[PDB]
Amino acid sequence: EHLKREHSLIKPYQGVGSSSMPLWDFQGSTILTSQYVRLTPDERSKEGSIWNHQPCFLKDWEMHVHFKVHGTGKKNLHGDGIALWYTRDRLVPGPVFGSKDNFHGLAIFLDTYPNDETTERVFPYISVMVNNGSLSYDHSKDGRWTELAGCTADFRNRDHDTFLAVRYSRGRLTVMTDLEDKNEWKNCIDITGVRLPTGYYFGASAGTGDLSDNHDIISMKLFQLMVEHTIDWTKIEPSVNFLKS
Ligand SMILES: [Ca+2]
Ligand SMILES: [Cl-]
Ligand SMILES: [Cl-]
Ligand SMILES: [Cl-]
Ligand SMILES: [Cl-]
Ligand SMILES: [Cl-]
Ligand SMILES: [Cl-]
Repeated sequence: EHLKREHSLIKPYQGVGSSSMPLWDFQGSTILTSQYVRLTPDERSKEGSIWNHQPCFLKDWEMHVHFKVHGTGKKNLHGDGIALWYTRDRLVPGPVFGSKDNFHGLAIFLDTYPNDETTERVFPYISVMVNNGSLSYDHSKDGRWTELAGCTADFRNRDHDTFLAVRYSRGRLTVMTDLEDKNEWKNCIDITGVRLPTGYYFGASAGTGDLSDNHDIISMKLFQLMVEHTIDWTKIEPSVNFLKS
């Protein structure tokens, strides 16, 4: 296998009911059960996260997340969503799906609720953001101003398992979904020129406001990609290069 166990969360969770080294720190509203990590309960005004206990120095990787978002809210009344992170800092709660704003690195947002009254998107909506510390995620507008790419995605209250994959290698960032019980990865996002350093932390977070949902992480499995390279990679500033019009 090219599984990197130390950057993964897999049942039975390491160090849970044992003297073993835990591989994750659990923060905020997060609660830990034998069959899932629940970042937030279906309760209002919650912020919870899980952060890999050590930084990841892989240059080429692919993270598979088995998650579940589910709740009893009537009509459209649920929120806020989950964020997956590969960032400089860790463990700090905030308004960005339970984690700090003005972050450094990569976010993948699984946004369940249209905060934006004049949105032109259909929700839930998965998108990516790359940040150098300067940008704020505008939650009130579902991050309209800072979205690199995204896709609509039906992932709440499904009768079968839902998964997400995030692959990063040689500047190419690909997000794929498996939401329709097809045992297939469907493309959501595929962009190039994404610059990220090594030495950042994997984490996941969720938040709730006046609207809520259960936001569960079942597993996160990080794979090392065997990719050739021919620079101090820890000093790369998070950024994106853009093909000219
Ligand atoms: Ca939203
Ligand atoms: Cl684990
Ligand atoms: Cl509540
Ligand atoms: Cl924004
Ligand atoms: Cl929905
Ligand atoms: Cl379904
Ligand atoms: Cl899908």
